[PDB]
Amino acid sequence: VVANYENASMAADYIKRVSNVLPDIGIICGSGLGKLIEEIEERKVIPYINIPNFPKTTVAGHVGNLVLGSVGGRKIVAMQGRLHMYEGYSNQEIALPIRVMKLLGVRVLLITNLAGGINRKLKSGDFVLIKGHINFPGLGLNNVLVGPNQDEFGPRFPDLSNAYDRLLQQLALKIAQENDFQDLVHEGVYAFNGGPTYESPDESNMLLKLGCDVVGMSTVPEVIIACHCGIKVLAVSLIANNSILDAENDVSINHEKVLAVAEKRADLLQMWFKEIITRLP
Amino acid sequence: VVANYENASMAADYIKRVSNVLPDIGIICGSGLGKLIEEIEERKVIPYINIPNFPKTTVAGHVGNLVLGSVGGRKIVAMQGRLHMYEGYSNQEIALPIRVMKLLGVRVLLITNLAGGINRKLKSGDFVLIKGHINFPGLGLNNVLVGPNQDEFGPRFPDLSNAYDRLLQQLALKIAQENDFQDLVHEGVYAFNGGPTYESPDESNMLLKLGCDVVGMSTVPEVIIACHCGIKVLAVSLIANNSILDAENDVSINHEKVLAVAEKRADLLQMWFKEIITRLP
Amino acid sequence: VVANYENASMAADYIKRVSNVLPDIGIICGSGLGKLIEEIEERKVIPYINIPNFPKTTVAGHVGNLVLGSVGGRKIVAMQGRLHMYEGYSNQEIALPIRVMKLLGVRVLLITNLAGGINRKLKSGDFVLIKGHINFPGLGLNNVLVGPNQDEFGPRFPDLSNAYDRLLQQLALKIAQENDFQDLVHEGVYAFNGGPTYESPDESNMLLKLGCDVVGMSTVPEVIIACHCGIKVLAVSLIANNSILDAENDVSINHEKVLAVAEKRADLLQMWFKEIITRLP
Ligand SMILES: N#Cc1c(F)cccc1NCCc1ccccn1
Ligand SMILES: N#Cc1c(F)cccc1NCCc1ccccn1
Ligand SMILES: N#Cc1c(F)cccc1NCCc1ccccn1
Repeated sequence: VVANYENASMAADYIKRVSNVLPDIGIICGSGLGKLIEEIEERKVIPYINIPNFPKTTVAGHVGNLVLGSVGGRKIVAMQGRLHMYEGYSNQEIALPIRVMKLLGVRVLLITNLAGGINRKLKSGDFVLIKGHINFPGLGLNNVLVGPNQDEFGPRFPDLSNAYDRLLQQLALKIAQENDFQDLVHEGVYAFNGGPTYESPDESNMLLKLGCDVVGMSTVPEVIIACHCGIKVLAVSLIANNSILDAENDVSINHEKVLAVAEKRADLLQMWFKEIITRLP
Repeated sequence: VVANYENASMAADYIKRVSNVLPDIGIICGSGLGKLIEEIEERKVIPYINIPNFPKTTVAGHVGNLVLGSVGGRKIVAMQGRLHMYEGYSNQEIALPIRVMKLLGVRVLLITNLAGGINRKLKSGDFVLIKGHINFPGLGLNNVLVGPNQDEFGPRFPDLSNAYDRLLQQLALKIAQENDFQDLVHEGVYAFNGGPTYESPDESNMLLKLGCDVVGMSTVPEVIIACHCGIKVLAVSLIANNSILDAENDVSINHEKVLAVAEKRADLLQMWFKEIITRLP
Repeated sequence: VVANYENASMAADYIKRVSNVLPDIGIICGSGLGKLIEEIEERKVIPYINIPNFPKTTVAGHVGNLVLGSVGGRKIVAMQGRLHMYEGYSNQEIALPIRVMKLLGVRVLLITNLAGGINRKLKSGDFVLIKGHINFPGLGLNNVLVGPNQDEFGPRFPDLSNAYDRLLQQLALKIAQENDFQDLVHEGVYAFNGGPTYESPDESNMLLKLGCDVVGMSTVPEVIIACHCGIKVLAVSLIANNSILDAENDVSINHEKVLAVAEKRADLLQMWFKEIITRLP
């Protein structure tokens, strides 16, 4: 199924009938970082498998729902169970849910992820406001927009200079200052490692030379689809570890250690993003 | 359809019957840079859609013709409507038209493109003679030659050391000196960004570190197919902007600004390439 | 055919019945470096085409056998005719033979390849013990593990920090010292160029900046599948040429020159690896 205007419209039609919610904010949460979705008020849970033209996700399994409702007086739509390109989903399968968000009315997309730290200033448990990216799949002919252009959503050749909204970064930092956790909050450049292997120690060292501050396996495909169709983005990484220090000390990593860091910061991130949603212009 | 010997031959058979032209020069022109094709003498226009085994191009639409005739006393064949890998064409679809050129008799291929400037010496409106390249798709398992080798055209493992002919670069510079526009003409290394998004500001900064002078979304796939089968290449970029200056000043870009630069230099480029064709050994 | 548990088991069943050999060492040899396979004792030769669920290799042609038997008192299984991703094989086709090795009992995989030298200390005819890698296809969304995870073999997110066993590197160097050819043996970082074109002179210069010591078109896909499923690896490159010196002097390369270097070192490499096999703990 192509992520075109007709097919995105059929999915939006079904959602509108079932939920009665008209959202203007969308959220996509990282692994272990989705507790906010369980606190949406007057919520409606829609399994992907029920929605016309949504991508098939039964080979990977696990949760896959769209959740609509209210947070802080604001109408939102959330993806519960994010789609990652290392699972083998096509460009069209990744893009269709973001384009349905656009047709539903979404004007701002908030995204979190887990990432490895490259910059020597970053420690486990820190947050990084993403201000730009290095897209190795895009340079290498695996950009999420390779294929015919869907003209109703955006232009053939997008400019990504302003993909990460500066005012949303400033609001996020302001709220961290108000609650006295600004000492945890950095800004930086995100490198997209297609995955699913963690980057190797020699790859981490290369990324340090090339000006990257953090590395992860998500987020950039969704940012590009959002920017193409005029949706503003805030993206925040939670740092699991410092890859460069771990290479110097020959320390390993595994998904369990990553999820332990997510549990340690889950409740603070939930409170932060509730306030960002409440305060969005 | 595979870009093999049998299928390229069937296309060449059809073309030979309809045109009666035996070309020894091929040309592929960048966007907004194709006016020379409309001045080919005693010309024959063949829609791709009419030619056996040519790739299907109706999803993208717009012009798609092969044009044969004479320039400066020389027999040429032109692609009007270039095929780009960011549109989703396969390796086989890109390679088949170049291999038909080879079977028709082409010994020299001339190519222009629009590109972003990285080297601090480059300004909007400058020309760069391409002397080498950095092929991010090729390093990343999206090289145009991935697949079985077509032995009748070339070897399994090509050497690209001499893909950009030195004597053709010297002729191009000589003719610019004769007409007193050598102040516009540089040489440099071309980075292939698969596209279709312009490279991000942090990607431009990375490319400066890695020794790239210009960046674009075309040309390298065709150069590799030509080099594989023994066709000599001259490739020239027209610089739309300096990506590094625009990042320092937070200036945006869009396809309209690119095409305005092409219109500004179209007539000079047409005159330059007519003389290069006339003067080729 | 997916490289899953059921399909790998059917292939292992067939092999077990025909060979009666239970191997605990696997070997994959580079081009022109396979003479050891012809000296396996009490050997059994099984054409890939006869084995259930093995990948189809008739478009490329040439030899394709699994060979089982004894070396130095140890039970081994060899791939005669390696599968390379530049030929167009899928992730699933590359992974299935390594996963059959795992089900047969393989605990250690030994690999050789031919490679270009980047580090200024490397000369034609030198050996490099691989201690880490830079995987441009993996960064760029062409990692061999993209797709659903096969949980019976390994985890969704592997750590490659220890993919190249340190004790096996130390054994290999010890045996070179015993036979007084340690002056030929270096260690270094391997860059994976997807291929099939040799990397360009400007790509070689980029790789020098990024900390790479050698460059080649194989090995990293097999290493990742082995590490995922708990098989220890030793990988050794034979250096064909120094790419940086050849760029400074405008010297070309071709597959014939590569194979001449392999013939020059074939007999020494055969003797080295026989002793490594004999001495493995
Ligand atoms: N890519 C990525 C990534 C990620 F997506 C989430 C968390 C950490 C990541 N890299 C860590 C690299 C590393 C490898 C081995 C030991 C220590 N560190
Ligand atoms: N890739 C490519 C490219 C091209 F193919 C043609 C013309 C310009 C290109 N990059 C410009 C990068 C850039 C982004 C945002 C603002 C200014 N500059
Ligand atoms: N990639 C790779 C590679 C290889 F797989 C085996 C042997 C040599 C390799 N590069 C040599 C680069 C080069 C290009 C032109 C002239 C001299 N040198």
